[PDB]
Amino acid sequence: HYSRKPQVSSKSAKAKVSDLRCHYKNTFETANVINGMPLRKAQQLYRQVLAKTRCIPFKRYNGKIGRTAQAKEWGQTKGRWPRKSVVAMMSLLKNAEANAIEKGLDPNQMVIKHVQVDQAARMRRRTYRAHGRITPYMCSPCHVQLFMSEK
Amino acid sequence: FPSRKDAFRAQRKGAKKHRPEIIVIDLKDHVLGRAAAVVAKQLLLGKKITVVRCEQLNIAGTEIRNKIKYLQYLRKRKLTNPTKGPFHHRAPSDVFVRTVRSMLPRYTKRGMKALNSLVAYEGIPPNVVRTGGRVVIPRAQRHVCYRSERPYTVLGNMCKHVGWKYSDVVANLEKARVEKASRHHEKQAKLRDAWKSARKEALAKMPKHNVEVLKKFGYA
Amino acid sequence: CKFEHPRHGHLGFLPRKRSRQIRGRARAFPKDDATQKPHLTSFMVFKAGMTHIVRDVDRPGSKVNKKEVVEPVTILEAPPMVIVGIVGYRQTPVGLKTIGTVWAHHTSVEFRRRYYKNWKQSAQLAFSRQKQFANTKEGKVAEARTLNAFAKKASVIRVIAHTQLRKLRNHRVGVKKAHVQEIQVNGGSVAAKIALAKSLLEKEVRVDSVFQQSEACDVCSVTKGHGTEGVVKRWGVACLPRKTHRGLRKVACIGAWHPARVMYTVARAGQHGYHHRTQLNKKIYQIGRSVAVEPNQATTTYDLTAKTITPMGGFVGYGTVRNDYVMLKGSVSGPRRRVMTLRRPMAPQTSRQLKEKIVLKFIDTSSKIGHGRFQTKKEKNQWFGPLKKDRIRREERLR
Amino acid sequence: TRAGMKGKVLGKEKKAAIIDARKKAAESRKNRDDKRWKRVLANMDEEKRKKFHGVGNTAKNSRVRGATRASLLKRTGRKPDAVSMEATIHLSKLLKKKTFSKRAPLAIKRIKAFVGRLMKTKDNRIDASLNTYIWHKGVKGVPGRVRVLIQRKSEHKHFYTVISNVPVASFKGLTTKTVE
RNA sequence: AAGUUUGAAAAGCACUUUGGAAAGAGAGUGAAAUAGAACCUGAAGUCGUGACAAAGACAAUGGAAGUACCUCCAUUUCAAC
RNA sequence: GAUGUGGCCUGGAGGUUAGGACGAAGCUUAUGGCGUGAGCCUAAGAUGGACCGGCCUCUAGUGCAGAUCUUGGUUGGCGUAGCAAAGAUCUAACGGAGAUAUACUCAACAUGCAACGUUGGAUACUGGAGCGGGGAAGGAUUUCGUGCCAACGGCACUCGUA
RNA sequence: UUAAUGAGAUUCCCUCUGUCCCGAGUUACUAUCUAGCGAAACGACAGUCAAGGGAACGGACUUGAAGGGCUAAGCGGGGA
RNA sequence: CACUGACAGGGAACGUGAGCUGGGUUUAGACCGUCGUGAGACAGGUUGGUUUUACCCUACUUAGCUGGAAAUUGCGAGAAAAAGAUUAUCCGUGCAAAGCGGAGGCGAGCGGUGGGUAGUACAUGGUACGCUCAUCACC
Ligand SMILES: [K+]
Ligand SMILES: [Mg+2]
Ligand SMILES: [Mg+2]
Ligand SMILES: [Mg+2]
Ligand SMILES: [Mg+2]
Ligand SMILES: [Mg+2]
Ligand SMILES: [Mg+2]
Ligand SMILES: [Mg+2]
Ligand SMILES: [Mg+2]
Ligand SMILES: [Mg+2]
Ligand SMILES: [Mg+2]
Ligand SMILES: [Mg+2]
Ligand SMILES: [Mg+2]
Ligand SMILES: [Mg+2]
Ligand SMILES: [Mg+2]
Ligand SMILES: [Mg+2]
Ligand SMILES: [Mg+2]
Ligand SMILES: [Mg+2]
Ligand SMILES: [Mg+2]
Ligand SMILES: [Mg+2]
Ligand SMILES: [Mg+2]
Ligand SMILES: [Mg+2]
Ligand SMILES: [Mg+2]
Ligand SMILES: [Mg+2]
Ligand SMILES: [Mg+2]
Ligand code: NA
Ligand code: NA
Ligand code: NA
Ligand code: NA
Ligand code: NA
Repeated sequence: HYSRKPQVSSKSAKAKVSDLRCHYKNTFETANVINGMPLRKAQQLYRQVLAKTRCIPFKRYNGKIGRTAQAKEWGQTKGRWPRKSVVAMMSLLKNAEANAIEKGLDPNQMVIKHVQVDQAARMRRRTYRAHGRITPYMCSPCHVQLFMSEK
Repeated sequence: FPSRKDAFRAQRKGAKKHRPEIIVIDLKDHVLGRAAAVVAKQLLLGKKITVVRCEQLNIAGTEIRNKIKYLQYLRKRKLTNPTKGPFHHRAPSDVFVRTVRSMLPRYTKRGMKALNSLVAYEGIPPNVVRTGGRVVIPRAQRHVCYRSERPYTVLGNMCKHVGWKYSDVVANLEKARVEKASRHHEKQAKLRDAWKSARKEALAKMPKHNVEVLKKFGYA
Repeated sequence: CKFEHPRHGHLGFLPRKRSRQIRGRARAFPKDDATQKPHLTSFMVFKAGMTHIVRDVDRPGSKVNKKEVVEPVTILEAPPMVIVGIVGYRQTPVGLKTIGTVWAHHTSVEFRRRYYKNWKQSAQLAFSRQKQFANTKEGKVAEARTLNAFAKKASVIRVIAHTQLRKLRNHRVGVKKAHVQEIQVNGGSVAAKIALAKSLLEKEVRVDSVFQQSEACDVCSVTKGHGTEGVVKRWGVACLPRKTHRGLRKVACIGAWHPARVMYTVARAGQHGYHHRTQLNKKIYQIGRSVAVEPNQATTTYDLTAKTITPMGGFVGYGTVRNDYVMLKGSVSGPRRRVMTLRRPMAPQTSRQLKEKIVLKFIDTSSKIGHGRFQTKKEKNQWFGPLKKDRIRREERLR
Repeated sequence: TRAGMKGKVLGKEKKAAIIDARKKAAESRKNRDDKRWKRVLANMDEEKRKKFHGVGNTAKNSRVRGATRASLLKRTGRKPDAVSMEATIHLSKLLKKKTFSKRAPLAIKRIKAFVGRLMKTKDNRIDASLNTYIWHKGVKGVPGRVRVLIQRKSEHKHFYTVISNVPVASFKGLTTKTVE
């Protein structure tokens, strides 16, 4: 169901969300940064992004965005604070933690090992342009899948 | 300046202090273009070459002819942005490096390796002085290349008139080098003389048939 | 075939980029004359503000000869510097290389904070191993060898000097880490330079030991910054007519068709200000002593009123001049509070103007807030007399 | 902070020991200089003694030359969970040249930020009296000064502040006070 | 415009678990849920991810000859051969 | 430009030979072999689920890279341009999943942000040629109550002419 | 030829002024940075120059000279 | 006409319109003269007559981050360095001289940091200095 597999499935917990209705590019950036992190470290990072003391590094979906000093810890100059993607990913991580607890695993030891964000099917709206033109106004939702493994 | 990894690995390996096979050329009274051509061909053949005393290279013609040539070269510059334009180097060793570079396929990796095998100095710096006997290029020497009635220029004088500001430094350093080397040569005259007399007496001490063998091959 | 005028701006001050440093740094020192006595060539100061003076002019042939003139001046606070090191330079065919550094046995906390971003929360280990080593016999031998190398190979000797921000007890200069600069020793033989420098070690140098009153100096400083600026302010190009579609404050033509690219000589918007400048031939009008030693700083032989160099209400945004100071004629690049370097002049000092002996008759100390009309607080007191609040204060005093 | 100064890394004891070590070093310097300057001043002559101004902490209305002002501060300890203070805020210094239609909402935000920094609280509630006072001359006529009553309380433990207006006839001579 | 063309049967996913919900993780049905509902097959193009190859700036692609490393490929040989 | 080819290829027909649930067609390929080439054939699918190959002859709507080609889908630009006329909201309480949402250390700040509807209060605007109260034309349930927030109300919603 | 009338065309004078000499300072809304939302045009392939030839003005070709990679804000020389 | 030292001549797609401006030229309205039977014409006069788009690449201007000499790799070793049991096996000086001067432990030396005390110096709160006890190192 996932593009990869945990090395040990008895010591892993999975979670995914489909047609998320967050921006795909922002969610890509937000989810990719936690890929190899401990679960608690990732949750603290998201909580601090909501407090705007740390930022999400924006790599590959950063065309003409602002520069910030908070991107330096990631080796970048460009970063943002996408609260909608962040809260969606916090919900996803809570689900992963719940799956781990049900399996009898300690969430304090789980390490995120796999994060994949994909472009879901787009929803169509329209916008009205000068000289009686109608031009598309699309929404770009995303799929997210992840699993984490006990260290 | 080696990295700490390089020094640590050499320390682990137990290898000795290494020096590649390097030819040192004394370019004093050498024709600029001919020496450049010979050196370039040897660099494409894989040789590692250090040239010293580039300030005493020669060009045929009066100094003014060649200074005007340099000034003509100097006015070539990218008008819309002189940074990234042709970079005009005034130092004589830089001039020789450029002359050799124009005689190489500089826009290939092979030509770049060849150019990076060449080290050019003005005078003879202390790290080169004691590395071994320096060489000349006979087919590129002034005394066989120029008819001596013709005027010629010394590269360092032209360079200092077109912007090189290290002429006096190199002059004073070369004077000090020659004075130190001549003191070190006048001393050790007794050692050389002792070895000469030792060979002369060895002749009277060795077996006779060996002496005759030396005689027939021109060594005794 | 057109009407002609000169280009806008000086292509020799390119690029108009932000300066690498905030401090003014001399890029060259005066030509070293071995016939003169060994002497220092530079000093770091802090710009406090400006005022104006009256003096009589000694310039025969001028229409102002033996006549009073008023000159704006700049006041720069000059607390003494501390010499902490000696560096020697040897000349090579690729330029000067430093031979080594001889550090002082003891350094100030202010000098050592310059090696830290957060000194107060650091371990504060700077120069500790150096102290423990240099104190010994192997360290004494290493210092002797470095000094002998200076004697043998050096053509240039400079001292490492730093400022004293504790003595510059300024509330708006927030920096506490000392400013550090190399000061070149000119005059004498190299051995004499080394002897002067060795005597200077761990000692304080006052600005009056480097400069004399009626001389001129060059000033190395960085200009006030303005961020991004358009071509009108940044380059002085003309504004376009009111009728211009899409904007007036710009260069109409940034290039001919060929070359089919934009040249470096065309005015563009960008950084303006915060550039380093060297500003030669600033006449020293006064080298004052600190107010705690001589409080009659602005008193002259023609104005007997006891006053300090500080204007009524203080220098705006700066405060009180508490230390030695330098009065420079005219203006210098950069804002108040900025550290600057005074360098011994590089241009020839043989003109009548540059040799003129300066005698001040009046130094304005009126308020720099709002059309100051009182030289002293006593003058204002004798204009107004008893005010209501003074009467209330005395009423409280009597009870 | 850096790793060697982190609370969770050193622990209480080592953090306290390092802190006391730095303090005792500064204190040793201060006492040595105190004794040295006192005796050097004592064995000096009247001309020089007056020449030296307030070096050995002799002049009135001066700081203590020996140490910092914050090192002389008596640290009473933990402030209680519930605490009340009255303070003037100089609003006009914060609202200078602000867009006229934004002045009153900006004043509300600046007051919240001021109190939140003072009390280490993010939940800072505006009482009706203070909002009414701030807005009582329309959006652009915010008073230059306001006297506020700050009441921190608790309900982990959650801290919040209630900020209410203190009507005053004059602002002259009012400093920050603690109210029980 | 638009085949409802899931599957042989709806057997159309009880029940647990966390989530406000949508759903997720389990468990079940089924020969097969990469057969889970406008669901057979599921291409190209584009995108994500993991592993690897490296790589200055010669726009990239391309030709010809080698070489380094790989090779879920083919074929041959393995003793009087 | 002409012509030849027991030359290649595709959908059907008359024949003749085979294959397929022990897996047909289709689809995937660092998947090899064969052919000068058009292409053919094998292997492997950790693909698929029911038809179909070879050979002779017959037959045709029989071979694509481009026509500002037709239809569908995708795509860089791009999280970019921008969402700036009509002045404007603030505060508490309540409601709400929409929070005061935390690994260890940690008193609270520096680790759950931002946003809602109602009532009260404050502030402002419309300024009677009115974002007032009623009619024609046009529209036709948009009216009302309760509920609910998938989509829609180019931001948001607990709200709505949904 | 014509008084009166004219968002008709023209010249001069008084007044007046940032039209100009010659620019400077301030405001609102933008741009700019953030949250949410999110297009289009255009798009052979791509983009550093000099000269040379060449369909007689090259990003590609010949010979030289430059060129470390990635980015934010602008800008209108070129992309005939 | 006037100032001035002088008011030289040219090129850059007759440089430069996504830089402007739009007076001229060059659509449609209209008047005149001449021409034409006429519709209409004029190389003649006259008046009125939409100036669009940059967010891409490069160039230029400023503004950030960052690898890298085998220009990312090789382990592929070159110092504008020293001068020796082959840089090992001491330090200074001197010409790459002649020589010349220092160089199991305890204790000692030399110092770095803390106590006591004593002037003094420096711009005068903060460092250095003499004597003694402590520790620390190196020898
Ligand atoms: K945004
Ligand atoms: Mg933008
Ligand atoms: Mg519209
Ligand atoms: Mg319309
Ligand atoms: Mg030049
Ligand atoms: Mg400023
Ligand atoms: Mg216009
Ligand atoms: Mg043909
Ligand atoms: Mg058919
Ligand atoms: Mg057809
Ligand atoms: Mg074709
Ligand atoms: Mg935008
Ligand atoms: Mg109103
Ligand atoms: Mg109405
Ligand atoms: Mg919406
Ligand atoms: Mg009219
Ligand atoms: Mg009219
Ligand atoms: Mg103007
Ligand atoms: Mg913009
Ligand atoms: Mg060209
Ligand atoms: Mg082209
Ligand atoms: Mg352009
Ligand atoms: Mg135009
Ligand atoms: Mg225009
Ligand atoms: Mg009109
Ligand atoms: Na089963
Ligand atoms: Na096709
Ligand atoms: Na906006
Ligand atoms: Na750009
Ligand atoms: Na007629």
